[PDB]
Amino acid sequence: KMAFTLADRVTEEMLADKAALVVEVVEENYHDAPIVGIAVVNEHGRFFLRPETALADPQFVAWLGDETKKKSMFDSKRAAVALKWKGIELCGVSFDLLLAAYLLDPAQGVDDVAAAAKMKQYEAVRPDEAVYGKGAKRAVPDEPVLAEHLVRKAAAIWELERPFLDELRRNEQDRLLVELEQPLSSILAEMEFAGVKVDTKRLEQMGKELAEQLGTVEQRIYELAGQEFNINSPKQLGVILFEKLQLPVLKKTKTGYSTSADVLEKLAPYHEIVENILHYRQLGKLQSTYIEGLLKVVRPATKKVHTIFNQALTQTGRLSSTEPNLQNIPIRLEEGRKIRQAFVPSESDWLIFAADYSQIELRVLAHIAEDDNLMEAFRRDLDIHTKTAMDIFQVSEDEVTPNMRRQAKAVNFGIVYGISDYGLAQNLNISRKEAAEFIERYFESFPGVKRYMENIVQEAKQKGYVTTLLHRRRYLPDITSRNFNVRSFAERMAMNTPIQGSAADIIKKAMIDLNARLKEERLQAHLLLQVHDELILEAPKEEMERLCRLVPEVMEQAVTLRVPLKVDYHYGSTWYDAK
DNA sequence: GCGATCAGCG
DNA sequence: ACGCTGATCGCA
Ligand SMILES: [Ca+2]
Repeated sequence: KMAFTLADRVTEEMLADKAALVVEVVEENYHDAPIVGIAVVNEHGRFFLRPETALADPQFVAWLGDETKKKSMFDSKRAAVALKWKGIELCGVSFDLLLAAYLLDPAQGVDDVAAAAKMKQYEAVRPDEAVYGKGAKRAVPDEPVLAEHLVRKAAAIWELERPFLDELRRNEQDRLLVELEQPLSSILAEMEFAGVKVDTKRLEQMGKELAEQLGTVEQRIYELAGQEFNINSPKQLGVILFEKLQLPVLKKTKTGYSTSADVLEKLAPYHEIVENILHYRQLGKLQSTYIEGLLKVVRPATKKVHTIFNQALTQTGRLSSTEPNLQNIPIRLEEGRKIRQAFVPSESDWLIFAADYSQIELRVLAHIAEDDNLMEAFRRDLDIHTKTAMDIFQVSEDEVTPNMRRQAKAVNFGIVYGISDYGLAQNLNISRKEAAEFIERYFESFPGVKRYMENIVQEAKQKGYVTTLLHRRRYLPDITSRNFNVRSFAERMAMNTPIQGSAADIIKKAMIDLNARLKEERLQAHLLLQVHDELILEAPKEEMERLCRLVPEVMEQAVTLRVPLKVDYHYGSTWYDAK
């Protein structure tokens, strides 16, 4: 129904200096995945190319790698990475419809061309799920059906660039697309393709030791419970705790008794078994998610894991990381932290370098709220998390453990993002009356933060959305909801999203500036991971001293705020040691 | 497939 | 009854 040329060879009119390009990778994880078909739409017509002909054609490969031949695409990182796995470089992507839709409205959840096109009343393209099917039925359709689908997707991109750019421009987001998110997409593609090397010998030894400890603890649990059961069965775990042993019920779920860690910790005075259950779960989590789960996704020939950073998923502008998630590798308990010993440089005599913004969202908050006291604190480079731990636990600076400071961190963020006296009292195991007074004291020291929390909710009501420093946007329809509980969740989103989102904007700019600086200095150092406000690199040991000066400076100077930004950084033989 | 749970970032 | 996530697991 849509006209196109099913081409048998590449012709010069397919190699124009502006085109919509589709390089179709159907598998969810695009690492080392098949490219099933290619479509090109430009001024001269519409073309479908089989990958075996197009990607072996030297002129088509050259066109893909020529940055002066501009391509408009949807999810260009998926294409870039799949092409890297084919030994082909993609350059010249000047418009990514996925990132444009994400910026316009992240709540749309746009995950294919059809969903983006619907934002602009364009419906002459099918959803990918209607074409490929779902689950066990998923399959590449017959070539004529595939070709028309890929051509229709390219035609949609070709038509949709201008109205998406026009709305981006009206939102003050066109530079956010072109100078931040699209350059970041190329950097993430390099990081994902580079991967992180894993010490599978050490990981597997840890797993064998874990399984022994797990059985020991499992037996002591059966013995403390007087009987055996399925320690992961709620119905059975609930029976043991809250019926057999008759422990108090502090919380319910929609489905029954709650056994979350906060509940178990409050029951520790009543019975030894709850601490064993906690230890059992923590070891099991390491075993299932971080030993077995990681070994599953290691590529055996290179011993590398290749995450996918989802750049158009979170509602605040953060990235997320999937299969494996390398943004939640354990660190806080020593037993879990040892997992990071398995993350190693990819070459001999290279090292891992990790750099982290200090108290990033409080510094962003001080800038946006213009709170005199919070700005003065960071101008003094005070550690507000430590200062809050001193006050909470009534200790001196010297006595603050990493654990008190971790807890004080949740108090600081809890309060500025709208925690109630009830929530605070439950977190600190303190009186509700004390919790409320401490919150009141907190806002006496930082009245500008209070004013900002009030103003930003009003602004979200008037405008219908909130923005970040670099003009990311999040619509909050529920902020005028008549339902108190629904309105309240929206109000805490108005409080949090501009801060968490501006911190996401800053580190993204930092990554672009860092990559350019590393290229300027002709260093071999390169990014491996981003963990929200931390950057993890690897480099030859001979570059470490230059990186100690280069990286903190690039990160500190990415933006200029009313308070300084501050970067902590370490390096070492494994990720474990980069602290 | 979903809810609880828990690993991380703030 | 602070916010943003992803993986595993049992299923009340
Ligand atoms: Ca930090």
